[PDB]
Amino acid sequence: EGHSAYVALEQRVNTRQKGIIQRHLSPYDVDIRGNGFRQIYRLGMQKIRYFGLIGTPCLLVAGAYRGIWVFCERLEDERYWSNAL
Amino acid sequence: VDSHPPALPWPHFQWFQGLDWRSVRRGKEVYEQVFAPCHSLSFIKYRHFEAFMSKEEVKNMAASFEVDDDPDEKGEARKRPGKRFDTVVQPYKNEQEARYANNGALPPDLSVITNARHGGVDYIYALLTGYGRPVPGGVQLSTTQWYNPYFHGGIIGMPPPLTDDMIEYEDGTPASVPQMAKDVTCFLEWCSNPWWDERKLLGYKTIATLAVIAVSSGYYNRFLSGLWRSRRLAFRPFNYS
Amino acid sequence: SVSELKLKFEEECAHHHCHDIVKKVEVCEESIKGKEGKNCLFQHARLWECVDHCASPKVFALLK
Amino acid sequence: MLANFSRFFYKTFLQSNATLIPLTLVFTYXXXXXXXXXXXXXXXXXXXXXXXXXXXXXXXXXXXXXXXXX
Amino acid sequence: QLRPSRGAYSDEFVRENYIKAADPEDPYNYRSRAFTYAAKIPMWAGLLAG
Amino acid sequence: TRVTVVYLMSQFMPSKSSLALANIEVDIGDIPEGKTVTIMWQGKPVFLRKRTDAEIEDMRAVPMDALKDPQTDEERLGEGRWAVFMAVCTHLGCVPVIDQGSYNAYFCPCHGSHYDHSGRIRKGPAPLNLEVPPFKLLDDSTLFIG
Amino acid sequence: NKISLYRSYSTTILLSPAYSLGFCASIFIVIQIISGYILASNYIASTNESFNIIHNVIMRELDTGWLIRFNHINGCAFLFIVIYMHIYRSLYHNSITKTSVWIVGIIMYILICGIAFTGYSLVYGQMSLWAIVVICSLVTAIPFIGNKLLILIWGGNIVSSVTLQRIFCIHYLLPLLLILFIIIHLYNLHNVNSTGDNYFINNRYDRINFYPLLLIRDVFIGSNILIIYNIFVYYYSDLFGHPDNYVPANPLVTPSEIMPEFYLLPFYALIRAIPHKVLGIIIMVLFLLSLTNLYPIYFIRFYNNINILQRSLLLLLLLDLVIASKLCLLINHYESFYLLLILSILCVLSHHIYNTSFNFSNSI
Amino acid sequence: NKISLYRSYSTTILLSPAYSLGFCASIFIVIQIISGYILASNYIASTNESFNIIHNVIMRELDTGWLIRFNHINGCAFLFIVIYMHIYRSLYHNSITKTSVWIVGIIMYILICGIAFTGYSLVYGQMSLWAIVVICSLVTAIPFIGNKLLILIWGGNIVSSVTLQRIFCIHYLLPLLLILFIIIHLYNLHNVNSTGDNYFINNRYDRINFYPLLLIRDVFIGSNILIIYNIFVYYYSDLFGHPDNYVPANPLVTPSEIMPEFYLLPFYALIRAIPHKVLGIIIMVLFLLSLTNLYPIYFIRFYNNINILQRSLLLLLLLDLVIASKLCLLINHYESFYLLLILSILCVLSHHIYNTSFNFSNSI
Ligand SMILES: CCCCCCCCCCCCCCCCCC(=O)OC[C@H](COP(=O)([O-])OCC[N+](C)(C)C)OC(=O)CCCCCCCCCCCCCCCCC
Ligand code: HEC
Ligand code: HEM
Ligand code: HEM
Ligand code: HEM
Ligand code: HEM
Ligand code: FES
Repeated sequence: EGHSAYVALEQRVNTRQKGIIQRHLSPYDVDIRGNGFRQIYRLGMQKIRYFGLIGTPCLLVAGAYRGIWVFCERLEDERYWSNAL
Repeated sequence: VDSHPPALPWPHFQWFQGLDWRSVRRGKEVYEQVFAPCHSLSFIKYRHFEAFMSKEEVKNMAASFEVDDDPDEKGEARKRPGKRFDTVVQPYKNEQEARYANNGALPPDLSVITNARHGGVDYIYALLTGYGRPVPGGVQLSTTQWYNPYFHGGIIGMPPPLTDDMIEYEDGTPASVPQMAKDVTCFLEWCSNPWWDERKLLGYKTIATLAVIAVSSGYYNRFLSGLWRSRRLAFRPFNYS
Repeated sequence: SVSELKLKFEEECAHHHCHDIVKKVEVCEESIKGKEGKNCLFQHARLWECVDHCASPKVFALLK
Repeated sequence: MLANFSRFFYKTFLQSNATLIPLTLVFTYXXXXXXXXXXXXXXXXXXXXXXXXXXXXXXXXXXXXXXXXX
Repeated sequence: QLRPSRGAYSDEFVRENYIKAADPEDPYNYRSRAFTYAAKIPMWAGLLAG
Repeated sequence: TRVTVVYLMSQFMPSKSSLALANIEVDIGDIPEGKTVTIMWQGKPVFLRKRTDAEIEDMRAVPMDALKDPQTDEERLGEGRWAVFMAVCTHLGCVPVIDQGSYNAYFCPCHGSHYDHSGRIRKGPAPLNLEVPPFKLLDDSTLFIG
Repeated sequence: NKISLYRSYSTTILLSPAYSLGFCASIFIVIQIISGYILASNYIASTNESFNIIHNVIMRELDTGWLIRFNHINGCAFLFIVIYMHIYRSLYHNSITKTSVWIVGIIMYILICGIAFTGYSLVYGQMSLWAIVVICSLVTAIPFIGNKLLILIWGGNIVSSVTLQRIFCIHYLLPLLLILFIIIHLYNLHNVNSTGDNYFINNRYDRINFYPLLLIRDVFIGSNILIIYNIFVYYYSDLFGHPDNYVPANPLVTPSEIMPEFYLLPFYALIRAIPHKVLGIIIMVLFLLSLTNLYPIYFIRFYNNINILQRSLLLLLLLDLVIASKLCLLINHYESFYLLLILSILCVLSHHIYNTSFNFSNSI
Repeated sequence: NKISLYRSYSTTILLSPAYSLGFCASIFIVIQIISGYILASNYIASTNESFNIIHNVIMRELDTGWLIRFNHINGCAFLFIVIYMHIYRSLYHNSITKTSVWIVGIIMYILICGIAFTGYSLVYGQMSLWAIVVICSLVTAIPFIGNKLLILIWGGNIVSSVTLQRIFCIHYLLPLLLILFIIIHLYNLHNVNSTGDNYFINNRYDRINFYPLLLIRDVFIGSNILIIYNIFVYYYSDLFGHPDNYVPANPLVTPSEIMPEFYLLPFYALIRAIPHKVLGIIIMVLFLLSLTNLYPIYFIRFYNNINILQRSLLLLLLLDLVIASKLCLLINHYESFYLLLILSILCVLSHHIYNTSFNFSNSI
């Protein structure tokens, strides 16, 4: 791990770290249900908003393609029903 | 394009349910008495019938036919009554012969037929109960051609194979055209997939076991993530004016 | 027998659920009269696809 | 909750692999291989019993005997 | 807010949302150890059978 | 290295036996005009017809649009007097029988396909025309199919 | 030293469950390798015995030879599904910055397409034979040395037993090279580490040990995806296939519609949307070569971040690929769908994966 | 940086031409891989049409399929000759000190023996069938599972096409594992370097660049070895084989003498010199396991020098092995040679490769 590209990068870029205090609890003292429903709600809402954002162009283009698909499908149905093939 | 077969509720297309085996028995009867001389089952052996038939019945059925044997002591050819391990009898010697007995058409092998056609079982049913319809205008039918809307192109070289009261079922069920079509379709479904019930059963067992593993491993993953999901950070401030 | 019931169901379904298809196939039958190399295979296939959607299941329920 | 029972259960079975491994083997056999597997097998056999291969064979032998008496 | 002094969660929050409820009769987490190992057992059993 | 690469590659070239069945030569003098003869080549049956002038005129009168698969006599069948075809119906598999067709030409009775003396499909479910092998006109007493 | 085992490799904490797709693909590679080795032990490659030895020996003489075959088929299909999800995630999170990992991945993708095609060729059925014929007809369009080349590929003017035997050897050989490339893939990744949901440069105090947390997450996600996989093996065994492959090959008859497997359809579209055969070949080669990142080499190039517009365009690319596949299958009967087929293909060919910083510069 | 290429790895100047045996072995591995891949692309494994397609289709229909087959046979023979010389050299210069290199080498030797056996089985001739029968009968002596295991291995009570197909798949697979183990062999060697004629601890000023001097020496020695190898491919093409293998196998008829290939004879001797079957199997396993150096594991051990006495005993080992092979094949007609066969086997089993410093110590 010490001879890895990401370790080399962190040594080149980051300074010698100082003044950082981390606190960790053992999993036997942490409840798996502790922050469950709140996180479910928050993440669901976030993903709903984000997909509503980034999905709009796809929705618009899919609507245009659906219009074209309907037109072509009924054109070909009319062609087949009149022996015009 | 040709007619799309309707989707029918088959007993083996149901929840927690497998082949009927009564339809399979009756379809075996119809196979023996109707299309044994025309179509072939290259993949089915007599011992395969020891699934809905008794051992002695299978033995007698096998002995009812004749099979090639090793050449005589002088090299002469021989015949021999069949056994359990012999494949069922072929109806024709070679393709040419077949084509000669069917006015140029070649009846295909029906060993995997339900797997070889789009919407298999339904299609076969729709093929057999579709023969009497009026011929469309502008279509010229030879003396050995018939109009079946489900065949590719609408014209088929197979004469209507099923007629009412053609076969006397052992269990007493009336042998109408739809009934016989249903029975042969079930029998051919068994021929194509003789592993239906074992496949469904193994599916249930595997899904249940994987579900147990998934629940336990999901709990353990959530437990191990607790160490990091609750981590806390603090930065000692600088001295700013 | 079940065959008579099958024919009855086919007639009912054709005249109650595929009436427009019946009218269309009758229209196309007139068109091809005289024309060379034209057939009503496609229209009749559509008709018998529409009819068997309703007629076929019912018969399939009347047999063991 | 169940502090005393938790201590007892941990000290008895879970503290040592000499007992946890036999415990998990017992769970594998008596609660997965003969409880889910065999149970689903029995359930499948029970639901589909009027159409069973055994049933078909029995009825067949009966009818064959009945026909042989004529 | 551009000179950080803390991570995402404040101590109070963690004391109310992640730390288990204390059991004064069980100060050594025997309950948690027992439950976790027992709930691991099914995974091992399924993997062995498979 | 050059010869070794050539040699390893030559291990994947066609086998001598497949090169013995590649080409055949069929005597053509014995066939009079207005006769269709069936032979066997590569397993595939082959129809050889000593086409006459009437067929040439009739097929030249055929436009290039009424054909499901648009081809012309010179486009597909250079030999004016000889028609060489692969006797296999394009739609499914059947052997078109001699004559008995609505065009006084090849007829597939399995489902009723009609191929003119040019081998071009006119009626029926066949999507294409009869395959024309890359036959070559050898001396006036033989024809080299291959 | 268990501690030394824990700390031998550390990753970021932002590995959402979407980062187990590599492990799922590994599971399916293992399944394919094992099933294929079992099948090959019962397989004879020839035009007189191949189709028969699959449907009359493998699936009816063994206890669960049918199960092995269904595993092989549906495992191929699900391997392709998981690989497509893997690629889509890599594009979504701007993982092209992992240059070694990306190049090795593209090589593996091309190799897997080849493996799937050659394997599908081994069932000497109607679809297998005629797919071989169509692809080789693509081959013979090469200028000058095309026809001879085709002969060398087939060992004759038609597909025959020697063709099946060489295809079998290729199908056996390639997956093992794929295994080696997977090893290289993982080696490069462990050299550069994983992106995570967001890209950060972390010191050891911000990273976590890979073992055993991520192995347990991989087991959990793998069990779920195996449930989904086995639902298809036992109840939809033939959903990812065409029934015409259950008809033994007939060189004298062509099927009504020749269609490849769902995971190769996009490539097929690129051939149907380009009328000129040579132009189609060239465009396919350029497409495959352009998926890589082998140019520039000695010009300074670096990678910037990705944004919402780019993510939305990625979704559009997915839509266009799906539409192109469906339409390229539909154009056989209906000729008015050429418009939408060509439109979707052109839209696919004009999708930006890497935002060229060279877009903006000044003239002399 | 061409200079960096020269200095990437350096070795000792005392590399006599005897240190090209590894390179020659790699040459014959490459030849075997290529010729075997070409053969396998024309091969059908089945008792009905195996012997026929080797002798009637591969050899007589291809342009130089005969040359491919002869290359393959004589390449196996020469690969074993070179490996035996390689092992003899490594024992002569006390190369057991390269612990990792030696262990990987022994694993590779076992793999190659298996590859040779499974390959010889594929020619469904008299010798192949009955060698399989004898070996699998030796399998039948295992306590409490000999018949269950034998049935599992053969797929039945008799060798058949399924057995041929298993053997074909294993023969195809194993050489690729062999290539991986060769890569590991060379990796370890580069880690610990070579011994040379004598062992010295040299600084960089006493070592030479490996490239291109030793590459050119390898080319020269390989050229000479290939001349010698081709003198057999073209003029003695069946010197190492047995004519009974040019007879299609009859399961009903047993050959007069069942003799394996000349590179397995020593093992065969161990079987013939031990009347009890279980004891023979145990001795075989112990022999193969004692060739390795996996014990002691945590006890302190180190290797001292080698001397003239050890080299003389090494010559004696060679003599005993050769005589044992010849006698093992002779004893089928001449019963009095059992004495000399047993004597040679006993002399072989008591040969000291590693002189253990534990031979000298005191008591509590
Ligand atoms: C860092 C990597 C960068 C990218 C490069 C690596 C990409 C991954 C590997 C690409 C494929 C390599 C294939 C090598 C195998 C030989 C190919 C071959 O000859 O195919 C015959 C194929 C046979 O054709 P085919 O039928 O297989 O082609 C498929 C055709 N259809 C469309 C029908 C499916 O080609 C030929 O026969 C043409 C002449 C070949 C001449 C050379 C023969 C070589 C014989 C020795 C091979 C030794 C292989 C084992 C050793 C190496 C592996 C350990
Ligand atoms: C008179 C002999 C004969 C009998 C009896 C017969 N068939 Fe056929 N069958 C044929 C021929 C000939 C064909 C070939 C049709 C074609 O290719 O045009 C055929 C074709 C078929 C097909 C192929 C349809 C397709 O889509 O290709 C099926 C399925 C079939 N038969 C099933 C049956 C069944 C089930 C029976 C028993 C009810 C039966 N046949 C009875 C001669 C027969
Ligand atoms: C060394 C590993 C492999 C071997 C030995 C192998 C061997 C075989 C064999 C013998 C067949 C023909 C039997 C049959 O069709 O059921 C086959 C079919 C097939 N293989 Fe493989 N295979 C291997 C790996 C793979 C991989 C990695 C894939 C890609 C996912 C793959 C995809 C296929 C496909 C698609 C088929 C045809 C599916 C079908 O029968 O319909 N194989 N393989
Ligand atoms: C056999 C198919 C493949 C397998 C088994 C595979 C396996 C893996 C594995 C195990 C990882 C690390 C775990 C992960 O991050 O998901 C990974 C990462 C990655 N793979 Fe693949 N991969 C495959 C195909 C591909 C393809 C086709 C590409 C496209 C070029 C690709 C690109 C990547 C990238 C970019 C990453 C790192 C993503 C990141 O962390 O930012 N892989 N792969
Ligand atoms: C992947 C590489 C290899 C493949 C695909 C392969 C394949 C084959 C095949 C198909 C045969 C039967 C054809 C014949 O007998 O002429 C064969 C025979 C044989 N192979 Fe290989 N082989 C490979 C590598 C090796 C190696 C490394 C050895 C080691 C010496 C070996 C030793 C043999 C032997 C001794 C025979 C039988 C000799 C004989 O024909 O009399 N093969 N191999
Ligand atoms: C596939 C067969 C083998 C190949 C291709 C192979 C290849 C090589 C190569 C290239 C070297 C380094 C160059 C040299 O010193 O000649 C080497 C060294 C060595 N090999 Fe092997 N080898 C093979 C089998 C074996 C076996 C069976 C052993 C027995 C344990 C072995 C033991 C050694 C030793 C001890 C050395 C180092 C000798 C020294 O420098 O003192 N090799 N091998
Ligand atoms: S097979 Fe020729 S007309 Fe149908």
